[PDB]
Amino acid sequence: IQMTQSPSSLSASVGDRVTITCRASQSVSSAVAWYQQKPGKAPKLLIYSASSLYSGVPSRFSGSRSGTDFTLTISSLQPEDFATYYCQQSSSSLITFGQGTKVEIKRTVAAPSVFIFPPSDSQLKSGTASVVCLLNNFYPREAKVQWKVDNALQSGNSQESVTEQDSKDSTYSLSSTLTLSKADYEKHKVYACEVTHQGLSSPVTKSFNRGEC
Amino acid sequence: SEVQLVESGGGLVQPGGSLRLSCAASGFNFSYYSIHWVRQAPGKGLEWVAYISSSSSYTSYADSVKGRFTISADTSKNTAYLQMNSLRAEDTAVYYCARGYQYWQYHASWYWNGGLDYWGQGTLVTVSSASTKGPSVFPLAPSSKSTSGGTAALGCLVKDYFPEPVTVSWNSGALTSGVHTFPAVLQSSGLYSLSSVVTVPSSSLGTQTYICNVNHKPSNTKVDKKVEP
Amino acid sequence: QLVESGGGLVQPGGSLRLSCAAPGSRRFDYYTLGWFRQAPGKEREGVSCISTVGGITNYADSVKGRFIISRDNAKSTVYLQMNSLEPEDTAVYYCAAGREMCAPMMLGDYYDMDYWGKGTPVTVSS
Amino acid sequence: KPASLGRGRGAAAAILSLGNVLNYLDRYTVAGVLLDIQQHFGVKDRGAGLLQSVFICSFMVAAPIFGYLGDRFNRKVILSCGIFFWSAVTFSSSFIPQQYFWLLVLSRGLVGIGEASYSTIAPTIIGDLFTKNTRTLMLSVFYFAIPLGSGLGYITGSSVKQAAGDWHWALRVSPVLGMITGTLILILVPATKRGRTSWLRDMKALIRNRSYVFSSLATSAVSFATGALGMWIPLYLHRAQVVQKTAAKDSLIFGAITCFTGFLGVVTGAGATRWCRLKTQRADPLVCAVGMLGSAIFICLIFVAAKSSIVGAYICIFVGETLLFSNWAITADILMYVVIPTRRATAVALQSFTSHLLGDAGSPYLIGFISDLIRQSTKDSPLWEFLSLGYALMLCPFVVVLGGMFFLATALFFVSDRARAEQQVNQLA
Ligand SMILES: CCCCCCCCCCCCC/C=C\[C@@H](O)[C@@H](N)COP(=O)(O)O
Repeated sequence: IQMTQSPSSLSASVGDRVTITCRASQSVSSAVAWYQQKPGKAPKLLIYSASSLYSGVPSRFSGSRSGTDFTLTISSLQPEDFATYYCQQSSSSLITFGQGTKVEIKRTVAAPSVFIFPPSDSQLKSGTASVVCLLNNFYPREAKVQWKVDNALQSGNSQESVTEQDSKDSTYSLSSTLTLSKADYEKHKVYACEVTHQGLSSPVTKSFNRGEC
Repeated sequence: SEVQLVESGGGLVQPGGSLRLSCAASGFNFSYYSIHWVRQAPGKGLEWVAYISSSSSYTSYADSVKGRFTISADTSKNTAYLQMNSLRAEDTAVYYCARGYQYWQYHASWYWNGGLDYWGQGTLVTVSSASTKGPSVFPLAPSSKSTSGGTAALGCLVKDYFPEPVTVSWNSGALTSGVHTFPAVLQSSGLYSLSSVVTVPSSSLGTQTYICNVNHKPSNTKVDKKVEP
Repeated sequence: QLVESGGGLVQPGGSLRLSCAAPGSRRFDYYTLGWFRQAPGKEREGVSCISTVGGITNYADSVKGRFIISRDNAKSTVYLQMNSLEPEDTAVYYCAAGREMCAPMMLGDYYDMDYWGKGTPVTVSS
Repeated sequence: KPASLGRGRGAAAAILSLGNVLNYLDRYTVAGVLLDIQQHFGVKDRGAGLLQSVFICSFMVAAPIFGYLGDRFNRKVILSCGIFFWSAVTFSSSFIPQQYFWLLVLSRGLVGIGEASYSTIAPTIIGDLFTKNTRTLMLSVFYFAIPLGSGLGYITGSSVKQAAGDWHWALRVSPVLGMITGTLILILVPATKRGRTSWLRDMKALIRNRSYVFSSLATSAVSFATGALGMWIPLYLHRAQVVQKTAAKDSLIFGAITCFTGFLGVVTGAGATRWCRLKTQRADPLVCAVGMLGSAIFICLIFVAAKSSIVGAYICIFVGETLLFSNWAITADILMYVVIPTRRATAVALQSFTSHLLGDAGSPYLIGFISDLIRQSTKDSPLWEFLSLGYALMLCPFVVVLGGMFFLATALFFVSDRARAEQQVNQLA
């Protein structure tokens, strides 16, 4: 048993109309219930039996059936309706949940700002070298960063993390960290951080030379 | 009578051990309903685990935990228990409990689907072989590399600690604007590491020094490190 | 136990007819009637009942004039006829068998029924 | 308020159950040493039957008054006062001089007066501390102390008499534990809250209910037979075994037997009525009538076997008790089936009174009177004492058969009474 939702994320402005879809793999055909979760809280039941509203839920929500696909509808996207939504279904003696769909705020595009940080000397004293490339105040979330060492591409030795959507500007930020041993760092001279984003006309590369000041 | 469910029994467990949870409920007639268990991995979706109807004769598990878990109920005290054996690294998640209808296998069909109405709050379970450690700090020195548009970027690194959380502040709570603190990352060694940065005007560094304050209660270590060009 | 039957998906303004039957040769003359219902976010409540010997019916306050219960002792069956259904009638409906006399203010108490059924879902569309 | 109930309800239930055991342990201590009482005071079968008749009459008269005072005053005070009331008197009555038989009768009356208060008031407390779901279980735990205390009476009396060597010591043991329970109830039992009206309409309505009247008369017959046999069996067995020149183990065995027949009969009756209710709606009176008419035959065979073998008498006693004690949890259902909810509080309180008036108030005295009347007309010897008591004890199967006939007459009007009750209830509201 597995339901696939569509899409995995979407953005809309206040006053817009939003729909979510769950497509069923096996035979239930009208028994789907929908839930809502906010970051760090328990989920909440909204609609059962695929068209019936739970007790105390605002009436701007609705559901329906079409073929075998189950669709949810919100007619007035309020500031309180930015969360994650799931499907549930118990067609066998088992219960299965969907994968989720996150609704976020719609804004205007903006280019990131790229910063690169050489490893500190105190870091080298412990035998490890770490370099950080930083993207600040960009939109949308989708961006790619390429790591280059002496003009050679890297792979499989980095990690990334993204902040939640800004509470004022509704923008993001990115921090990528590349790790190398002390000997590996000393074996190379040039390091660079290449970034790809929709707001840039061409990739922007920042570079650094080991031992220079 | 308002319905309430509460979970307890979490904590840290070494790999291959065992642990027991409980979801005690009050405010309703316990013998007309069933109790479910749901868990959510860090940064992933919901997953259903087990089931027991109040008569302790109906029970079904999932394909991921068959033969390792066990659920039972105590109808006298309105409390259900879940026994977990041979935990792996994939069993790190928050565990909720919910309420059911007591006959959903029988009348969940073409057009009903019932529903899970009242939820608990959730308890956290962790599995790791790592030991408690103290966080070390390595600041990022501002320079022309991070200087752009009249402002420059500087920050501190919090590295090699366990377990989370760690709090970060600037000038003992005096500099709060322009600060972004990224979520923690679990390294291959089992120790966490995060970074916190801030943007300040370039001409400010000639006169103002910035210090980041690190607090880690489980290890009781506090470090005040100054950031200079 | 008793076995329910009937129930399905109905549009607003429709009607539907539920039934309970005893299994085997059991007769249930002593007393075995009364329909209850339960909703997804509320508690179990009584809907109607009828009397052993004379045929005296009692309904809850919110269903008066619409539902009609009847008893047939030659087949050991009880019927409920549901008219003019509304979106607030979505629930799971049960039969029960107890011993207290059929009277008002007796309906809502369900801790003293001797036999229960399993229920048949009724879904009113929109 | 469960906040104090978490300890109070458990402590109170346990201490009140032990109080009930002590309450029933002191009604049958005299039946165990009736032979020694007779031999010491020098009396005959007429005067040895007053020691239970006076008790039952006092209990009869004093129960409704305490049942009324129990909802105007503090209940713990009354329970504690009664405890010692029936205790101190029981202890003090063991020093009576040999010339003062009537003083023992007065003592038995006072003991009955105290036990009436205890056994009327304790159920209300134990039923006001619990909700709709667990009241029944706690009440059953309270009630399942009647056979145990009833057997412990015979066993304690006989054992203490045999061990000490003086029958007086049989009356000097239970006051010690009474004086402890009457203090523990003042500590462990939390305080429980208390609480022109006309009951002439209730009486005038209940008189015209045929099922109620016939069931009440059947219950009276059961009380008659139970009281007579329960007081007069062990002495008869001892006399019969003396006649055969093959002989106080009789009281021991009788207590052991009743301690089990008490549970067995109730379980059998409940199972049988649960099966029968799904075939016809006249199940309860028919089950009770069959039980009575099947217990009479096995009762009547004790008096035939006792002349030849004892083991047959014991087996007949076992079966007779088991069948006779199979209609004590059914008559309340017959009362609830045909009486509207507003007239039940009266309809119970009346019935109990009647059950004591036509039943076991005057039965042991009647048996003793008939025994002496038969005895005085013939030769005096142990053999004729045995035959006289045997012939006197033949009135019980007659009354049991009458009770069975009354239960059949109840089954005759059961359905019409139910229909009238339903019409009344639906007309009231
Ligand atoms: C065939 C031989 C028979 C042998 C019989 C042995 C003696 C057994 C006597 C058992 C008497 C038990 C009476 C039962 C209940 C009453 O005590 C209470 N209902 C009085 O409570 P109230 O009404 O005051 O609340």
